[PDB]
Amino acid sequence: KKEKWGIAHIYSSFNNTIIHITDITGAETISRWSGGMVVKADRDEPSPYAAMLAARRAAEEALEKGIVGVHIRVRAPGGSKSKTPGPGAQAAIRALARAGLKIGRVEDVTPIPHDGTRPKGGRRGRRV
RNA sequence: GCUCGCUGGGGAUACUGCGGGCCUUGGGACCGGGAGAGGCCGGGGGUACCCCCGGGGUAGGGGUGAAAUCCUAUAAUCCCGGG
Repeated sequence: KKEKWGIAHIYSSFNNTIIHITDITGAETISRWSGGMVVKADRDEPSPYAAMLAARRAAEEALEKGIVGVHIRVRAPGGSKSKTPGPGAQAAIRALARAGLKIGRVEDVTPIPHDGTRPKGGRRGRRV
């Protein structure tokens, strides 16, 4: 068939967003970009704007490297942490769409525990 | 009348006590088909989390209302193959 398809792993949280493009197997990295080096203040890294910028940069790198199609994999921290993706997940996906990348299957691979470890914060939780 | 009562006799047998007899309603015993995170012992699993090694890859990661401490160039966050 001769089409180079990859996988875009999106790590979305309430503090930062990471976009990482890799080959079909996932063992070879193509482009890794996040909001930390795109924005300046720590409060704007998880912003959808920073998500769009980082996803766009990763898309340009992948296109120059010779990637046309990609399968999305959204991921929240999961485990004992939050189970909900951050604001910069759909923004990153649509930025990848805008940059000129074909999008195949879209899935959430957040690690869900089957009554695993104890979450942080104590029994009373955070009281701010 | 009071000394809250004691004592010698006679009568009663509904009730209570005592002795005997006859029952099953309360409660126990037993059989039948089922229900349940009731308890103990043994054997096989679920992802998740943490660590270690081998590859990919650069400069960030984390965290907050905002920051900082902290981890990171001895190759971090993140992805993959394994223990």
